[PDB]
Amino acid sequence: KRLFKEGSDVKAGQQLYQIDPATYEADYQSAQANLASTQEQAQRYKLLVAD
Amino acid sequence: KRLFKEGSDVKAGQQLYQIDPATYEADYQSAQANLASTQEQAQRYKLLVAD
Repeated sequence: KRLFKEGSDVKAGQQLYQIDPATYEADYQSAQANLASTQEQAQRYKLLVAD
Repeated sequence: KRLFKEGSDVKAGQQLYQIDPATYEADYQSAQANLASTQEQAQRYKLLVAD
């Protein structure tokens, strides 16, 4: 979408366009899934070397 | 060996006979090997449940 009227007044910080976030939003959620996983994995292993 | 003279005088605690000790000495060393093993195994696991 192009959410602004050609010739109008916009405020700095105002969304002017919207790029299809479909995949980006997808990769991001994907990434976080992975991190959530590995993070735990690590935190656990950090106590195993300890012993 | 039967280390005493038939008809002699013996003192309490005096060895009178000697049973062949080869395997006994062997089973004993064997046993100790095992213990040394399991013991460690346990002592370690005792700190793992702790965490």
